[PDB]
Amino acid sequence: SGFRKMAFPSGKVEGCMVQVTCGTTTLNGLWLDDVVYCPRHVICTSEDMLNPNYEDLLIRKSNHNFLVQAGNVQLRVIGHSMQNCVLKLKVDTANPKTPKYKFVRIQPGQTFSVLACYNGSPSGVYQCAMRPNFTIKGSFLNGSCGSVGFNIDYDCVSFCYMHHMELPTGVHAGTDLEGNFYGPFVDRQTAQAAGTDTTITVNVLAWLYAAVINGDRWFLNRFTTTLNDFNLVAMKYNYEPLTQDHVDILGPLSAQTGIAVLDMCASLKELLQNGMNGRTILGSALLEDEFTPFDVVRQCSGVTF
Amino acid sequence: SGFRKMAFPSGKVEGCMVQVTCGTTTLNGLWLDDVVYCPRHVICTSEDMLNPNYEDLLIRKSNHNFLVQAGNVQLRVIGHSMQNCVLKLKVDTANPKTPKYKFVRIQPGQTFSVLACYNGSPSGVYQCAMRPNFTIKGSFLNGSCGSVGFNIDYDCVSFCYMHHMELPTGVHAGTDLEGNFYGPFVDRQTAQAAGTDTTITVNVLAWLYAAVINGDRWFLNRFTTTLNDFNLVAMKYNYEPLTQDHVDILGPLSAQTGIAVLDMCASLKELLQNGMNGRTILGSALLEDEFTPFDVVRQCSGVTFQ
Ligand SMILES: *O=C(*)(*)(*)(C1(*)(*)(*)=C(*)(*)N(*)(*)=C(*)(*)C(*)(*)(*)(Br*)=C1(*)*)N1(*)(*)(*)C(*)(*)[C@@](*)(*)N(*)(*)(C(*)(*)(C2(*)(*)=[C@@](*)(*)[C]=[C@](*)(*)C(*)=C2*)C2(*)(*)(*)=C(*)C(*)=C(*)(*)(Cl*)[C@](*)(*)=[C@]2(*)*)[C](*)[C@@]1(*)*
Ligand SMILES: *O=C(*)(*)(*)(C1(*)(*)(*)=C(*)(*)N(*)(*)=C(*)(*)C(*)(*)(*)(Br*)=C1(*)*)N1(*)(*)(*)C(*)(*)[C@](*)(*)N(*)(*)(C(*)(*)(C2(*)(*)=[C@](*)(*)[C@@](*)(*)=C(*)(*)(*)[C@@](*)(*)=[C@]2(*)*)C2(*)(*)(*)=C(*)(*)[C@@](*)(*)=C(Cl*)C(*)=C2*)[C@@](*)(*)[C@@]1(*)*
Repeated sequence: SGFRKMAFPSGKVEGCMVQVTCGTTTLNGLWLDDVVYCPRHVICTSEDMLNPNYEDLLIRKSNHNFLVQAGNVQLRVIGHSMQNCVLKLKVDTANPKTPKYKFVRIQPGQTFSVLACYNGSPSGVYQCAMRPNFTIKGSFLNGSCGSVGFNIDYDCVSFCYMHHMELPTGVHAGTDLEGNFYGPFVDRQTAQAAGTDTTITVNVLAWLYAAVINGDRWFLNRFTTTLNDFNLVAMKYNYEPLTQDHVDILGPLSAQTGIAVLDMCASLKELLQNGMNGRTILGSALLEDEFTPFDVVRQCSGVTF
Repeated sequence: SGFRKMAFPSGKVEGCMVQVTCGTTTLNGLWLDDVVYCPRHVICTSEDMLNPNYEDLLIRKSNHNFLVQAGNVQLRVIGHSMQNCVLKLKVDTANPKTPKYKFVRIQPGQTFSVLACYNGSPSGVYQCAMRPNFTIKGSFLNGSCGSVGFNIDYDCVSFCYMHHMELPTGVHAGTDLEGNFYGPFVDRQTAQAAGTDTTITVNVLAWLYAAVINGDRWFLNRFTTTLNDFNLVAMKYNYEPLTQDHVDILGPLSAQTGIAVLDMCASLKELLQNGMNGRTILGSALLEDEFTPFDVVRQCSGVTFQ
């Protein structure tokens, strides 16, 4: 037993991370087959970022203006191109450790593992969720751009995020691996800001189910609630309303624990109205909302990769 | 910015995980050079586990009683021996994916990454801290024995934990890779339980520094204190004592915030004596003690402070 914020094994992704240098700027890139992907602002100087013309900036670059290092090995760049907000560098060597992979655009509420990298070298791995306001609450310092986020779907690495910048309020913005931003953000210096965030209700309920599975159930009560009555309480605490799709997604966890979903909702409602009374749930002194129902089943059943 | 519980990348350790089978039992082993390490209770039966004579049980077993599988490859066992509570199986093949490594024994308060494995294959990776009562609070299911904990420094893996069992309160017990149990737990069926735990003071201070760096500053007061006075407070509230070495290790965090270490101690003292008044710190309604000073420096200092 036990339940932890668990990242995917990162080995398959570590073998893909390289260092990309253009001018004075060094960041991270993703080496798959004979292409290296990285944020296109690597070609900008601090002056360009106020109002860049990326096409014009890229026409002035040559292949030899890009220095790509896989560990200590220099990779010869032989072509460069733009796709949306991503730069694609074609190299003369196919990554021999390219895993089975695909590129996926995820939705708010879905989780993934982030491999935080600096200078092409992986430093740490942690779980994140795509927030309702299309940001992520990660941990990133200068030099982290190009760090990627991913899931493992059976035998396939599903890349879903590449880091591009931190917004002034401390949250992080990036693109899918097609180069399109999540949310309304742009890779230039403007007056952009994230909208107000909300708590992912269905994920909190899944984590409460995880607690019951692992023998932590002090928060269960004898009350009932309707869906409509729960949602009015939820919306007052800046939780997102629970839809019938959300209720259905929690079916399997409800069946395994024997706790009806609306009975869990009545327990959550009292946690919101009265606090946790100095108690923890699964070691946490807060209501965790970055486990999906699928994350719970994956961890509690010991799926391997 | 941002502050998250972060594990080390697991790849160097994934390439070392194998499946070990003895009789009807299957668990995980660690394959380094030509040796496989795993918990010695793999040789036991349910009845043995009441009063196991491991020396006699090991003599009974022969090399061919152990099946070791690395992916789809069977490794031939050519010798076996015991070191404390770990079994060492000599195999006829050295692991080609052996990283640079060492075996280390950690102290309470130190953190490490755990790669939870089943049947020789990885499920996921998360961070753990050695509690003062020599347990850890992990995520381990049936079949997880032999999963290892580790730290990585540049290219060197320091293995510090091997998983052996779960205790009655849902916490976890294991050994270092020399087979020496953390704490007084034993690999036999016994009415054992984790003692009362305490809070790791230097880690709480590291975490309060991380909060300040990430803009959560309401708990800071105008007071200072001394190491001696603060340790009287720590003792009353079931906190570990704080040493001068701890003060030195917190230096980089004091420099990035401009808050002296003993000034932070006085702010923690006020939280312990007066409570948090329902406020959160980094989202948490209770003080967190599973981040070391090194863990916070790794996420917050960058090139500016060392
Ligand atoms: O480094 C970095 C970072 C990330 N994350 C977090 C942090 Br604290 C930091 N980065 C890099 C830089 N960027 C910028 C630039 C770019 C290029 C050039 C110059 C500058 C930006 C980006 C994007 C936008 Cl939209 C703006 C700005 C930042 C991030
Ligand atoms: O699997 C397992 C586990 C781990 N962790 C968590 C869980 Br839920 C589960 N395991 C295996 C088994 N074991 C036992 C013991 C140990 C130590 C002490 C006592 C008991 C056994 C072993 C061997 C035999 Cl033959 C039987 C039993 C636990 C852990």
